[PDB]
Amino acid sequence: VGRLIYTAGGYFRQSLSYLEAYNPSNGSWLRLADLQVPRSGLAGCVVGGLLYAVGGRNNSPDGNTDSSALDCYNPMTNQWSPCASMSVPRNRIGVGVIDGHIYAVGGSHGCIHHSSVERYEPERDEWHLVAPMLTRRIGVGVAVLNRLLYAVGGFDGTNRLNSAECYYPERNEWRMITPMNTIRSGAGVCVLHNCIYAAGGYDGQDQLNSVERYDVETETWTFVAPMRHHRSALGITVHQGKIYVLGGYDGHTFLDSVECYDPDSDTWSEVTRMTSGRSGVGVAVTMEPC
Amino acid sequence: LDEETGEFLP
Repeated sequence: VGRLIYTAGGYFRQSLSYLEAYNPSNGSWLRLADLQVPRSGLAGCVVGGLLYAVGGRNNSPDGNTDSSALDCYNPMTNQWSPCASMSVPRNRIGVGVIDGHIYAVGGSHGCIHHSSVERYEPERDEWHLVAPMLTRRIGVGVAVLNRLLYAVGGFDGTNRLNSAECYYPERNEWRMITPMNTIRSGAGVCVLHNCIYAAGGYDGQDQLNSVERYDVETETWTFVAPMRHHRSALGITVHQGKIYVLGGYDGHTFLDSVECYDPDSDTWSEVTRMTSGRSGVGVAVTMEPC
Repeated sequence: LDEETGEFLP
């Protein structure tokens, strides 16, 4: 089917503009068109086969600029095109897609910690604010399951969170769900099968390698096999029934390792390494560029 | 250092 794991931006010494794509079929990496502005703490997502880079921050030697930008990469043309900007800058944002619409969740702007949420309409090229979360969350994990939007963990400006909430679009309303077993900010959050996975993160004391998953039916969080590396501010995505985690920060170095979770065997294995270690990347999956 | 991301703040 020819889909790649795209990684956009990230941080190592400074915010980066790399766009690189990994092919699990042959293990190859491709460096593609750079982002127009270097961004870390951004989020990636895909709508209509187009890759989107949302929010983040340019942590440069001379500046610390939070981003409200929404930029669209087209694999057919290998070019970035700007889109309408969000209502507010959002560093360490969370992003989910429901029915072709992009939801931007939380994130930080200076010392402000957002509870606000806004929804992007690609063909109309418009952002609109929706109901804010019950909790302010930066470094929040966000995923979509059964057309419901989940915001998991993060940092409210005072405490790191094990809490999580769910957004029900037809009622424009947020509801708390079962809290995680572990306090997690900067975790990788994705959906695999009928479960929301929360991998890694920071509990206030150490970077985590534990992973727990939420069964939306039973409303319980259960630990699965831990990752090989402790990591927070990691990239995460799902590809053909497996979780891929990319990079992050383990408290010592910026990782380049890419681990892969197989739910059938409940095991993690390293499948490749990124061209360089980095944290705070935006990751998504779409067609290969040609 | 931002212990969650590894980023230098100043």
